Amino acid sequence: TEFPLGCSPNVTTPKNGLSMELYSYDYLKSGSNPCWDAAYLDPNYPRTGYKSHRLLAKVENVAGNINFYYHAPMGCTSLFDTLPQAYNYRTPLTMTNFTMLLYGYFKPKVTGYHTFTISADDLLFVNFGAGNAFDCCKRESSADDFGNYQAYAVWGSQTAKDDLTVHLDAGLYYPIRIFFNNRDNDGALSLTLKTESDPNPVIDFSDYFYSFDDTKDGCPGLVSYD
Ligand SMILES: CC(=O)N[C@@H]1[C@@H](O[C@@H]2O[C@H](CO)[C@H](O)[C@H](O)[C@H]2O)[C@@H](O)[C@@H](CO)O[C@H]1O
Ligand SMILES: [Ca+2]
Repeated sequence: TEFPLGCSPNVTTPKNGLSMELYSYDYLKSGSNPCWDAAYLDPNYPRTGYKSHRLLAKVENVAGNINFYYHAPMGCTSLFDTLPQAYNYRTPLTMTNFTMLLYGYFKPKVTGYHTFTISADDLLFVNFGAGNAFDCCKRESSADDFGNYQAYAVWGSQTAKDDLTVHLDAGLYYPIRIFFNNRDNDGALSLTLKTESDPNPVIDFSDYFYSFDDTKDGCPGLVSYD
């Protein structure tokens, strides 16, 4: 989907940042082999499965540089540390093993081709565009209905990095859904953006992430090129 669908909320003053939900990702019993839970690889773990784990927090206004690398002191051990400031979540959590979901809308600054590059330990699955992530101003009623991943990265597999090159209009807000998991040990998340004119990758998404309330009618995009 080189031409993803965007949305036109036409809201007075849009809310900055994405929404985030954190969930437990416990280790297997302390004599299991391997030590980590393999659920994160089940096809429905990112859709239904994470809901069977403990909710840690629902957070709003996630904006900034969301990238991090966490070096675990040791493996097969649940250890506590903190996320970067952009996450709006200040208390220590199990950085060695956890599940994290982000959702909202991406707003381009400049119309044209955008390349989002991702890499992750252990997993990062990205949906992008109306329908694919969720429907315009109808997130709640389409929350679990996301399509094929527009990018996906799994540590240790023959696709440990991925990118997505899409033509975007600055006039639209694009549904986005980012699902992360760390199963054990080190954790890492990299999202960068490359546009055709700007020389270097963008890593600070402060001005690009937004949240909008759902509306009865929805808010389909009012820019189209057919
Ligand atoms: C493959 C494997 O299990 N490696 C062990 C380490 O755990 C993995 O580490 C990688 C990072 O290199 C990654 O984060 C993955 O999610 C982890 O499961 C770790 O357990 C280490 C113990 O000191 O030993 C490796 O065998
Ligand atoms: Ca890991």
